[PDB]
Amino acid sequence: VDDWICEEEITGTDALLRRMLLTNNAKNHSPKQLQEAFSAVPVNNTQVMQIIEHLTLLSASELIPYAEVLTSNMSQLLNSGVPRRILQTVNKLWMVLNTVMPRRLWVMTVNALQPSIKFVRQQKYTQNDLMIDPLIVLRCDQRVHRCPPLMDITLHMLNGYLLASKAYLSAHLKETEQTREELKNALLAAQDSAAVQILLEICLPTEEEKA
Amino acid sequence: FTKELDQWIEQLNECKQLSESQVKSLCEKAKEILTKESNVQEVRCPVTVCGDVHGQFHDLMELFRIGGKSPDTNYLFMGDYVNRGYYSVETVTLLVALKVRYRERITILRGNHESRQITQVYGFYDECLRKYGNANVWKYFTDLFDYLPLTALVDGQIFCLHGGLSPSIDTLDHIRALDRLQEVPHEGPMCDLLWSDPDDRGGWGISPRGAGYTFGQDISETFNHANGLTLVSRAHQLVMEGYNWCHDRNVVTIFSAPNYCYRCGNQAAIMELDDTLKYSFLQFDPAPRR
Amino acid sequence: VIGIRQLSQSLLPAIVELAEDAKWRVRLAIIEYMPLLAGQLGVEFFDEKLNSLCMAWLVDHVYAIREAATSNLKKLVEKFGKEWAHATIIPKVLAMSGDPNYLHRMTTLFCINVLSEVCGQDITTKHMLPTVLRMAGDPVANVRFNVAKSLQKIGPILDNSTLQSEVKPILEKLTQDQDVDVKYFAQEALTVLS
Ligand SMILES: [Mn+2]
Ligand SMILES: [Mn+2]
Repeated sequence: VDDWICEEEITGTDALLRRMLLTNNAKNHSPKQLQEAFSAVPVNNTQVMQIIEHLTLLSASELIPYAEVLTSNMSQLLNSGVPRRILQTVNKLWMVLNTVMPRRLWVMTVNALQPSIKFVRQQKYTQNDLMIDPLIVLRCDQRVHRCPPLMDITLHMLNGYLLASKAYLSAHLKETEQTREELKNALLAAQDSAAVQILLEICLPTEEEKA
Repeated sequence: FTKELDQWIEQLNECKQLSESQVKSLCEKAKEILTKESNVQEVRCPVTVCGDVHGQFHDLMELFRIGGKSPDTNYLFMGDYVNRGYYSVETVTLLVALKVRYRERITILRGNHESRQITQVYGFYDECLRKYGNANVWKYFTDLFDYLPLTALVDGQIFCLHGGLSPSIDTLDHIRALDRLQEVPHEGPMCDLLWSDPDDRGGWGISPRGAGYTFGQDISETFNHANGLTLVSRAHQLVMEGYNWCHDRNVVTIFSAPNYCYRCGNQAAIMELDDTLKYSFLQFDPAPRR
Repeated sequence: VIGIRQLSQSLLPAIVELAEDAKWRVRLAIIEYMPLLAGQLGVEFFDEKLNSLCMAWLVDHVYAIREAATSNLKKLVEKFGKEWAHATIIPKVLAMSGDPNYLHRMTTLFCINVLSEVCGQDITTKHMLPTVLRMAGDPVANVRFNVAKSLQKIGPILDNSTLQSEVKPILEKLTQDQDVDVKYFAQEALTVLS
């Protein structure tokens, strides 16, 4: 419902702002330009402010090409001094993209938010992998646990993959049928309980920040 | 010396027995190494805890293929190296050579079949006579067996042991104060250490083997809580599944001789302990023989 | 006598099925016959069919399976190329470096031993070397003397400019260790490396 009620209209301010500002036809904004703005080694937050503030005016159908550049640069958004407006705007754009491409977007965001200690650290996380084990989405960069705009995104993906694992397990059960219902229900209940327990352990004031 | 030990080890890998002077220089060096070790030898994790080999040399080669080569894999063998295996001499020689060459990568404990009488009865003495003509090698190995540590302690939690507990033993300090440099008696705490078994029973009892006792879950719980132990590893009994938990997972019995007696058809296992005591069991079939 | 097309049509799903057999000798035979399949199969087909099991054999419960897979990695790399090695095997092998379990770390050093000789000089000295120097401070001595042995083995293969620059200080550090075996293998590495 949270991925559906956001499409409900409020006051017509967004259509007005789109009509009055997107007609500026400053077509420099592109996934390549935003990628160059992110990839600057002397990184400037002003240019990415300008680009994503322009991106907020776009419709969800025309925000599709920016999905890769928006997701794959989310590791840089945790780098100890990123402004809160950048994170809030990226969360807003991710929520917009969630209404038209959520099955792809969750996989791209999970692959983006890995700790990335190794070269890939299993960048081959498919949709099947996340539906098999929804707790993969809690194995993030661990700097996200104090980044509330990325907690919003990861909690959305966690709730989605927890819901998707039930359907996946029912589908696998019916396919391999060619009792197990009790074992499936126990697995689902233990999976949700484990997700809640990990979420509560995220809420704990860890000893690095305690002293 | 070290090169000679490595040559002896790679010779014994393909079941070639050592010579009499080699047994001299190996056993009288293992005597020096095993003298420093206490009765409760502190084994540090990781280690792969193994059960009875019982002279089945090709099954020991299968064990090394399953768990890894020494010194890469730390091993802890809970006795019964001999006695009715077809190659008991080669098995005990190879494991003693591994003990001498890598003193910190393998710990070998005394079992109930490392007594002079038990090897005299159950074919180790006959194997030494058949393979060497004289009888000095058998008593050389039993003199080495007198030096073997009785028990092992992994991290102060897992209490590895061939047999079971004793009515006369309540602490590990009793075991540390035992005079282990002796022939295994017919009665006493050392005999109970090497010969006892667990049982589904309400206390102590006389073992059907005629030596040692048998104990139930309450005895194991009392010994574990009184000594700060979480597990008692054991090897003296035969398990068809290789390993078997007992007494609400307080005592585990590990057998490492697959197809025991070459007739039992059991399917043996070894217990691998991780860096943080995350145990794993590797069951393995008897090795093919050609 | 038949050919790889009909074999891939008929027997390949079966052998993929019993490559996850309960009995380890069956898996050992499958690993031993993987170079036969890699001889007549393309890199793309082998990637989309026959590397999940080839990497999953390295985290097996049986040492002989992991050793056979390690020796199989050399045969795979020497045919399908350094680029395929770096694209597929190197991240999966490097995943075993930070693994808490000890024998997975010894498995990744055996992979170092069999991969240095087939990954050339520059790829070895710029990927494989920093991991081996990194894991020399491991609290398990079985990892540390294997670091010494691996540094001895990959020494002549890696770039000679980095040898006295990097390997020798950590070899002296391993020579100053508490365990006897770590000291022995470190001084053996020092003498052979010279
Ligand atoms: Mn026995
Ligand atoms: Mn016994």
